[PDB]
Amino acid sequence: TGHSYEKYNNWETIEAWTKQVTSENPDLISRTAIGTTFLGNNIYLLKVGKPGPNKPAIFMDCGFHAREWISHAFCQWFVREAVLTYGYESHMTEFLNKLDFYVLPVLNIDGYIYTWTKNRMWRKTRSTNAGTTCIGTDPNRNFDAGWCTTGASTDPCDETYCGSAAESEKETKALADFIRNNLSSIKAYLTIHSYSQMILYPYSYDYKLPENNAELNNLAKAAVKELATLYGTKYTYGPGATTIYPAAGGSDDWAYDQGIKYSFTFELRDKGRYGFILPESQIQATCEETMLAIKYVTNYVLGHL
Ligand SMILES: N=C(N)Nc1ccc(Cl)c([C@@H](CS)C(=O)O)c1
Ligand SMILES: [Zn+2]
Repeated sequence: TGHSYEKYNNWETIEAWTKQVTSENPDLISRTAIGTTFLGNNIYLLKVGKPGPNKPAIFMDCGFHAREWISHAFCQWFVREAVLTYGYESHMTEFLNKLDFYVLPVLNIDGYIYTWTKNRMWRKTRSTNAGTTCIGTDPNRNFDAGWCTTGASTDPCDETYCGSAAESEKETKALADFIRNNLSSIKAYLTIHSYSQMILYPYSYDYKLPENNAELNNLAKAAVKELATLYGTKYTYGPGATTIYPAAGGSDDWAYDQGIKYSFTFELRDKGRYGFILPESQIQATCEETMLAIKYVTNYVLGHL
């Protein structure tokens, strides 16, 4: 149960960590719960930044999908990085002074616990579905963005099940609610996933392109270029629909349609050699290079407020 930044941590440890890291940095972090999961776990949210009046914000979540362990690891890495370098590294110092980072460590807590106890490859939530033994909804197919029109299954037995309705899951309803309640400050939305090594932006529910797609393409291009500087890791980027494939009900498209102009889905290491079972030996190299892209994007957004 002891926490480590170079190891995958179970929920009990991550929860204890959210409490301790907040206790150790009261001037930089405040913890809050934005909802409760289907099984009663608390969906924590860390507000990282120097407190001040009416600051803009960047929202970043991890752990949408249970099996994507590197995602959960990154949110934790990001927070230590933030508090450890504030006051010493100019860029991070300026970010924390000017804006707040809303870090959601693990969204799909129930599914994450399940990967630790019964099925390492679980993806969905763990809610029950009427008229069947099949469990869970794909949280990334449960948002009100062309809900369940494509790339999503209507069968609860499938891994991409869209749900009984948009925001049917307490997790996604809690996330949508928080965001809806803070639209005035949230300038960018970053949702962390694995694996594939990619940076995607809207849209996925449709082949139509976002108004600022050229700006988003330049941004994604610059960010993957910055990420490659550390270890040479190659990322690709583009609109979801054409780069990956059409998939409705994603949070990146939803957030964008709420007015959040900078919205990205990150696909972390690797390309498939280890896939979802990325070795703990790769946690630091992955989080470090990923830090470069996130910080690049943060500086861009700040310069365009
Ligand atoms: N709205 C979307 N479908 N966004 C989106 C973009 C790229 C990728 Cl890789 C995904 C994956 C993440 S596992 C997924 O949820 O299937 C979703
Ligand atoms: Zn995912």
